[PDB]
This record gives sequence, C-alpha cells and structure tokens, in this order.
Amino acid sequence: SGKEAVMEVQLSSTAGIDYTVLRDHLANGEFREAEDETRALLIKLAGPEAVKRNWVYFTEVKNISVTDFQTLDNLWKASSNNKFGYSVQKEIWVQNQKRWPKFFKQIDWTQNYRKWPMEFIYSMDAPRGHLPLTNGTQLFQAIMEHPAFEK
Repeated sequence: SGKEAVMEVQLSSTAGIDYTVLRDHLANGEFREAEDETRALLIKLAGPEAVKRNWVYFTEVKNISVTDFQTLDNLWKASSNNKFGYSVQKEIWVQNQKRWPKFFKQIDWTQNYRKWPMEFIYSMDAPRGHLPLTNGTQLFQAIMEHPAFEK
C-alpha cells in the first residue's frame, strides 16, 4: 500500500511537534524533503539551546522523548516497507557487531564516503537502513542507544 501505510500511523508527541509536513512528504514519496524535515524536527526536539545554534550535541538526545522518536521511526518505517528508520539502523549496526565502518558499508554510505546531499539515494531503491541520515559519530550512536528502540 506504501503511501496508504504512512497515513495509518498515529502522530503523537510529548512536545507539541506537528509531524504532518514530514508525513505528507513521506507519504507522497518525497524522501529528500522528508530527510530535511526529519533533521529540523530532531533539532526542535533537542530543546532551545539546540535550536539556537541549529545542530544537536550527542548529549541532548537524552532530552528527546521515546514517543517522538518512535513516531519518527514509525513514519520512516511506514514509508519504506520497513526498510528505513532509526530502529532499522540499530538492527543493522548490532548485526555488524557495533563495528562502525562495516555498518557504514552495509548502509551504502560509502559505495569513498557518499557526499551530501547530491550523492545519497533518496528513494525506495535505497538499501535497508540507508535513511534517514545523521551526519563525528557519537550523535548517531546516542540515537540508536536511545531507549525508543532498546527494545
């Protein structure tokens, strides 16, 4: 169903975050824009200091709620026949023995080191775990180690 699946997802937030824009991108298959929206929300979610400077410190992922993360992940999973999502990324990372460059290769972020944003794959043709992005490396870790997926 693809586009229909994204719509079925319940859109919930501890922090009054309006996921519709993302949802609408992800539904209509607008992965590039969805990625950009995703980043922007993660910033807003990390709290005021994060928003002021406009990137996120790995420390601040602690601040982001389970629900909000789960919502993002649900949508990304939904838009992708469960190929995309933070949780997916954790799975692929754990499956590669938490060994980073093995993982980065399995996620086709190297296929070199794919240059953003022209050189990335924003489509259903992308490998499982290719999206979304999160570009050191402690940040991305903190996300996956987050309790929303642990589980």
